[PDB]
Amino acid sequence: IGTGYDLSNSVFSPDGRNFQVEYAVKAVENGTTSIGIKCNDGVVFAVEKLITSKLLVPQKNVKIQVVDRHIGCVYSGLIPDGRHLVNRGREEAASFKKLYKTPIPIPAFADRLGQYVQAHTLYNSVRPFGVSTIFGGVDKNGAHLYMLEPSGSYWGYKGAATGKGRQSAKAELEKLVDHHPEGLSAREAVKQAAKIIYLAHEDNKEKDFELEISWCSLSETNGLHKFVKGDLLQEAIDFAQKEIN
Amino acid sequence: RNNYDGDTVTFSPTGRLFQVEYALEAIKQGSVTVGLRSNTHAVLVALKRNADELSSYQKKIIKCDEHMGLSLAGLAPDARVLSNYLRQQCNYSSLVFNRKLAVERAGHLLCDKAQKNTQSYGGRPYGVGLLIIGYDKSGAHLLEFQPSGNVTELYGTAIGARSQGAKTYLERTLDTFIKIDGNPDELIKAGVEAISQSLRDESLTVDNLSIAIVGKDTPFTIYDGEAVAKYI
Amino acid sequence: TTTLAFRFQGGIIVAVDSRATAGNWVASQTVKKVIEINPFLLGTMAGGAADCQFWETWLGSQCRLHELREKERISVAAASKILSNLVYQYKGAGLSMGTMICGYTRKEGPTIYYVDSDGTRLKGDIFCVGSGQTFAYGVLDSNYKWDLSVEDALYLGKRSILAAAHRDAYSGGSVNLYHVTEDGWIYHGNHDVGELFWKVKEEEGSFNNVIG
Amino acid sequence: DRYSFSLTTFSPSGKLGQIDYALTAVKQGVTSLGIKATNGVVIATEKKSSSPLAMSETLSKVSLLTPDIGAVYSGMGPDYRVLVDKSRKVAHTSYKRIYGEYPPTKLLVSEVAKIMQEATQSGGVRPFGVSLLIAGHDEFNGFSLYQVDPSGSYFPWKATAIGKGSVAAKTFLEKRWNDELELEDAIHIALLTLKESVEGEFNGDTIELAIIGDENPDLLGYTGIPTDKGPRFRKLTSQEINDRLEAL
Amino acid sequence: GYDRALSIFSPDGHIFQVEYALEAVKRGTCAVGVKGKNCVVLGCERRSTLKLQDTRITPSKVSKIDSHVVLSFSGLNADSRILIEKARVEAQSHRLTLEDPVTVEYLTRYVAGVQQRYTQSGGVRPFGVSTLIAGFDPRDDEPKLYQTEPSGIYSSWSAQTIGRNSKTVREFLEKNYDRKEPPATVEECVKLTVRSLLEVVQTGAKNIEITVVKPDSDIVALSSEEINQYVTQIEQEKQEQQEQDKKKKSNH
Amino acid sequence: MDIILGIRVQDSVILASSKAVTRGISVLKDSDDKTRQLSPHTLMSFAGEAGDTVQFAEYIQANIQLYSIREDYELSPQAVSSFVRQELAKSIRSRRPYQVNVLIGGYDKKKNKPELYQIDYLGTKVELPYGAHGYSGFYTFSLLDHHYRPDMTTEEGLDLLKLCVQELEKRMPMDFKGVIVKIVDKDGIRQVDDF
Amino acid sequence: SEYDRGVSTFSPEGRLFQVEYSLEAIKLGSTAIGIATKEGVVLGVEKRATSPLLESDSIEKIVEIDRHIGCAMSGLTADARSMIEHARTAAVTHNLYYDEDINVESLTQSVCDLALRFGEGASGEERLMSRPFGVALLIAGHDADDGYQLFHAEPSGTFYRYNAKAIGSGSEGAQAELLNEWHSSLTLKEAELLVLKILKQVMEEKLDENNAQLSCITKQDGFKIYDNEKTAELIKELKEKEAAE
Amino acid sequence: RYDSRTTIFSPEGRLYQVEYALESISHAGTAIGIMASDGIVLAAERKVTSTLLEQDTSTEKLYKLNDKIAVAVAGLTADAEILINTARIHAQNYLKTYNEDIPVEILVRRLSDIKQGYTQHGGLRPFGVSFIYAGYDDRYGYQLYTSNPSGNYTGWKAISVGANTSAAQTLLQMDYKDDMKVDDAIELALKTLSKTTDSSALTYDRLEFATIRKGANDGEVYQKIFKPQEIKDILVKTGIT
Repeated sequence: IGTGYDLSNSVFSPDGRNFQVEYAVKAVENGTTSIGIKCNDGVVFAVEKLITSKLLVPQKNVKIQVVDRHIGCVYSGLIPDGRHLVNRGREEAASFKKLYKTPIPIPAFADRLGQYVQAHTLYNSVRPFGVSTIFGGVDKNGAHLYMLEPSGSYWGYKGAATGKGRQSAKAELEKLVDHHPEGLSAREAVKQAAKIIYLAHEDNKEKDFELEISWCSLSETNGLHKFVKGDLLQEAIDFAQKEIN
Repeated sequence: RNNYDGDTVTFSPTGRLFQVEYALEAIKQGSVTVGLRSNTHAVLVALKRNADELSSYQKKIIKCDEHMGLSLAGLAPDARVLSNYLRQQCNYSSLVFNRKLAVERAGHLLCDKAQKNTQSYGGRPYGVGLLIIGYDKSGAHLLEFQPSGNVTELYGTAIGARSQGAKTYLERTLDTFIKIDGNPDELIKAGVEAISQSLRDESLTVDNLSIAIVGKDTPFTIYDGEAVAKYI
Repeated sequence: TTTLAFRFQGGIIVAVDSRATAGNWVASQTVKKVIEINPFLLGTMAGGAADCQFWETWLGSQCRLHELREKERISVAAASKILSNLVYQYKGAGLSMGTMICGYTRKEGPTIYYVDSDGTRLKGDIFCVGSGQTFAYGVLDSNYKWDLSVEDALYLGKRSILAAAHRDAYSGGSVNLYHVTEDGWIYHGNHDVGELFWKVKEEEGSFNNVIG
Repeated sequence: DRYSFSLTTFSPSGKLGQIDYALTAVKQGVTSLGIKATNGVVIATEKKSSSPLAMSETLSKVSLLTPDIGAVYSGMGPDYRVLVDKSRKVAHTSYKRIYGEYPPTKLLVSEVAKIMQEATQSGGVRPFGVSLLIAGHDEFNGFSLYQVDPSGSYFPWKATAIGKGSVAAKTFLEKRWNDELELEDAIHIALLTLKESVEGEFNGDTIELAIIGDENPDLLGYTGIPTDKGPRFRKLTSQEINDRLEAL
Repeated sequence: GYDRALSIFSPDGHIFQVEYALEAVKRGTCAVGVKGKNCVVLGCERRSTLKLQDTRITPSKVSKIDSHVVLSFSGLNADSRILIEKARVEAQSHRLTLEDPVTVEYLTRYVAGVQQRYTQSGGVRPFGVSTLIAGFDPRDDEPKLYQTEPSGIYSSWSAQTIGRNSKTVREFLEKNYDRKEPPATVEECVKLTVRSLLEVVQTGAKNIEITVVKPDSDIVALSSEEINQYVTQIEQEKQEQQEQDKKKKSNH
Repeated sequence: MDIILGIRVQDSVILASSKAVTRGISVLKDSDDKTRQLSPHTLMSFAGEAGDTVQFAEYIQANIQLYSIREDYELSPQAVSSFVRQELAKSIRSRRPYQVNVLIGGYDKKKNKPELYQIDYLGTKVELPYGAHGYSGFYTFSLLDHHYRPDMTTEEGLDLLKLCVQELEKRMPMDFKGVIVKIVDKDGIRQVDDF
Repeated sequence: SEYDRGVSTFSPEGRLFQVEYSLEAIKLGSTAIGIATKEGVVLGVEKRATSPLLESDSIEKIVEIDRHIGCAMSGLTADARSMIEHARTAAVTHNLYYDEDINVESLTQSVCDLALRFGEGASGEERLMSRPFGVALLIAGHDADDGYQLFHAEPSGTFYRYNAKAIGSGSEGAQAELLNEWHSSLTLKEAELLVLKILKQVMEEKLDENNAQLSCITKQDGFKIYDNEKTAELIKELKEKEAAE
Repeated sequence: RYDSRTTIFSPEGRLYQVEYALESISHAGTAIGIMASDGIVLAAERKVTSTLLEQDTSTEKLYKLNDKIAVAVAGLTADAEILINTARIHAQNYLKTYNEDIPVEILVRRLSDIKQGYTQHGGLRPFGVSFIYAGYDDRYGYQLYTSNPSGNYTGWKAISVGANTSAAQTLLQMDYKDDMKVDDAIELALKTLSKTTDSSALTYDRLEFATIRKGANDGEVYQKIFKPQEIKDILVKTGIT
């Protein structure tokens, strides 16, 4: 290409895009599949953490990380780079709690995270972010699901998807609008999340995966986010394997 | 193009940076270490290097704490800035909270610190891998820290020159050393076998071995000379 | 505290007490009140105990740094003047200083400077510093001779501690003698005031109030 | 080439490329002009609507820096607005505590100049896109007119012009200028000169013309003081311009 | 290249900024230092072109650093200005803190320190000036002569030429100079310094500046009459020697 | 305690300063230098507040020496006296003071007249040929000027000064341990013994 | 290209070329040799002479860093000036804090910690010194807790302990010769004549003391820099010994 | 090329940047200050002109920095403004501090350090300006210096800068009478100004002039920038008008 236009983030192309921001989106694509599914009483987050060798320890490396005790966030792309947006995110979260003596509303968080990505494109001495971030929880207004782009664009979603196997996920999410125009209830959506990631793992097939599911649900996790583990997760695993077959 | 071979603030068409990629190279030219762990112990075995036979060999084990410690493979200048930082955090946790810093928790602080230099246009980015051991409330853990900042919890891993044979020792014997607990002797012997294969066109010597061990019963101690000519 | 010092032809005699007093209680009866700045320079500890100790060793860091940088032995004048600058900055912080820097070098003869925490550098030949510096002046000034022998110069500083110790309320302990030659301070031993007082009472015919 | 990829180095024939481009940026603007007389000063400009629907009546391109001193520009539109902002602030500071009433014309020009100069000084800064005209009236040097260049130099003038039609306006002003003109006479020169530039749209709706003459206690907002001096600056309305525009 | 900043060396170990600084020295006026045993005579070329150009108010090429240490210089004259004031403020400040006379060995070391600090940094460039700094202290009757370099190197030389066409003067100086007995005569030290500077001026003794430093804080600037007296005596001996050499030829 | 005296004669300025320094109830030495030469033909006698005299004297001496050396010709007593005064005037408006009164007695070569200035601790430069500060000026404003003959010489001024000193010891409970008299002339500065 | 311009750009080795070039600066510098024995460490140096006017005995190249610490050096004196002034402060500050000798190993750490600055800022290290250091030092002293220790402070990496190490132009040939001639049976006197034996071989000038300077670290003696007469004597014993064998 | 920052050096051991500032002078007006024992004249030439240019009630290349010292300008005018203001501020510091007027040698010396400072430090331009300083101090009397764009000063009895310096200089040193007079300075300056300038009839509205005198209204120095009609009188004597 040349003539600027990607060589810095300040400079703009005559087309209406920035080709340096396009290679950041390519980095989200390369990362491991994450989905989030909005519900009429919660949110479910799932992630594919692939297993490359059996030298890893199972259920110990994940892309699910919590913010407060009731906002779940999960990231795809460059792994330490998604961690960092959560680490600053966590700092932003705390400030709001101290000052207003209230838990953060999810759309409030939504404004604040995307201001960090945007600051990293106003300066040619700051590399943008290259991570999408699926997020949401339960608050004052009930459950909300969002996703944020490494452009610094964000919008609300009923079903969201990102990563390498996102081509399958997107399709299963659509089947769901039709199947349930409530976007599915939060209990049955933990099982729906597992089945989705399995069709997505057909696009990564040459390797094994580890599935982590978490949730936050109004009255089936009690307004709080907690990790789906135990006999819960194994039921989710059994449903997925059955219906894929 | 490779207009990106200079910019660390500007994405390469693949979605990487070349600088982060070259940093993996640095590890390859770097000196070999093999990690491994069990529930009640963790061991680092590292190769000392020399430039001649009037050299008294490079420390590859730095004591970070009396219960945590690290080894290196790659750039020694970059290894120094991060070692400083790392001791400052473990002492902080013992000062304010009378607390041991978890292996996993330490690693997340180091992560932000790698990516800060990636975000910036100022100072060198990192180019050393650290194999980290500790023993906290959650038993012994083994992290592989990368100069990207990616931190990976394994049962055994290796970085440095010709490190692909250490992964092959560890894969085969993965389960042997999960079953051994309470025997520091066994875990030490397993790294030594490991790093013979890793190396090619070299042999181990007494004073090339530096084995660093911490567990639940074993204090943080470094064995040299006659304390490592028992496992060669 | 009674510390005193005086130049003579054969060098500088620095005689000190050992008594530390805090309140109407005695804090210690052993404390050397000479700080050894380097093997050519002696300073003294009177005023604040803490101040004199830290800043004189710090003074020692400057002395050592000077020899390393230029490879010339520091002047007596160079050291005092530098402690004059240093104490002024920390003026208004409750600082204290009541130190005499003494040394005798081949380029300046015997020299003694008084340093005070108010930024004062005072030239003299005879100085006394402390609470009981006054008693130290009375005896010492009147028996002062520039032409004086080492054995006798020693005797004179000793006796300045003994009369000063006796009539003051904050002094005594023991008598620590140092003589600075061109080759630095030489220790001349520790003489307890208690026993010492009695042999000197007889010899001189002085201190006519007690008979033992 | 490199003498305006950098601001450090100069052309060997003098001056940065940036300054010569900053003048090109002036001419890409509307046309503005000023004529000094001995009982007045007229300042006149055109305003491109640049849409049938654009309202240029709502923002005029003749703006009081202080009540006795107005200014125009020729050159970039965004660059003018911040520059005007800084004119109002510095003026109070610099002389409305030294003299307790608004500055001399002369003084404010030397201030403005330093700001233009500082953006010609170093790399990673660009010149301003305009050359301004500052006209005003004080009692210490009388009526004055000036042109303030984005190079960081300023020149006083009797009449001058700048903008797209500058080169045509300048020869015109030479011919019609006399030793004594009236304020009315200078308004009658000012309309003709600017009309050479744009014709087929000339009316006082699209052409803004205004004067610096004598006080207006009517734009002062108070009366009853024997020493009061109201705004030397005065705006003619659309209707008043038409009365002069007929008079040609 | 490796000439883009001071944060890059060339693979020889050189930094081209410093190497072009050494060529800079050669641009401006020449300086000669020549030690005796009770003196150091520090002499320098004074540049004059036009009659208009004064030698009253015009900037001297010898600057008094203190009352016992002097500095003459070679390089860019504009560059050397910042260097001249700095060295004098430091000179006084030594005496403020310590209360001691200005040590020569300290003085060069600090002054070359100013130059070094810029070289160490990349955001600022050092001066292209090399100096001669000659002096005595009241505690020494053994003379010291120092040099600085635009890198941040300090050196000691018995005798030295730097600046405009140093090279030819440099070999002349070697032969005459003895380290056995450096010129014990004060007048002969000045005379040698006049012969050395004679080579580079072409014709001149209003363009020769001689200044003399002796112990215990005695500094002099030598009037124009005295510089002209040397030339008459020095031409008489050079010519005389030359006539004689041609007589040795006649004899055989 | 701590006096400084000044007389301007028509060819010299004669400054005197006490040899006595008292901190506590103790006279520390009967020989103390309490006057410093700013340059070789301008002399500052100084007296004032505890240990400020020492810090301030060396600070002022160093600055005048720098400017004399910088210009390459010693500054006038007129340049010198504003500068010292201006340091003091800043200090009382700063967060750290110096309250040191001083006299500048220079021989001005620039116009060939001796010059005695009186500079206050407050920081007030006024020219007076009989100036004096602290508790001295309470006795010698009147003694100098009674006997003062409108033309003066070095000889005349010294006997009158000695006399002044002889009054001070008598009517103050003080001891100055004599005074050193340093004479400022066109041949530089010299020490001459007196009562 | 964009690899030798910048301190924040690595190349395909995963290294800086800023760091590389500074090694070649030391090789420019004059030959300096240090040889450890258990009797004291002996620090020898080379100086050069190209003029009869150059006084080389009136400026230093072996320097005292404390009262039992000495250093030899090679490379630029500019880079050396910063390094030794620094190293003077570290030992001095130690005596302040503890009132004990500085240990040999810890002095080495401080010198390599300065060395690290090549750029402008970094997180965990403020950088104010904007180039590589084109100087190394051999650092020799005595602690009591080991013995006599001899180290090479590297400006380009971390520090390597040696038992004998040569630096400078003639470093290459000296290193081979020390392997075959450093032994633990060799007394204080032998240590001196060994350094001069290697020293001449790679000198392009005759063995004389106006181009040489030995020193020793004997704790008993303090750090002693030698006289000229002692060295002159020893050139003569060296030649008489080798004349006969 | 060397052009990027002023932190570099060309192979002459100078900088190309300094050469570029040099050349800036030789496209501006011509400037001449001739010193005499009886007064110093400063003269500058205008580098723009029109008949609708105000230049009869103003000057632009002539500033008094204190009532005893004056300067002339040659170079770009945009560069000039900043450094004039700083010299004048430095003068009033001198006046405030020492209770007297600054020496000529320092005032110039400061200004010279400041120009060099922008070369020395940063990637910030050198300022391509040459100023002629004509001053008085009661230490070396009248003093004429000029300041280089490189930032050094050299004393004088006459100097020319600006355009065609070489041409001007030869002409000035030829007709320099050794005692000199302020009246002859004034006379010489017009003659020399004429031949460099590209007009054949030099005129007063094309002239800036200041003469400095202590030789009439003694014991005090009075510096006078001439008014246009007076400039006309001196032109009539040189026979130009």
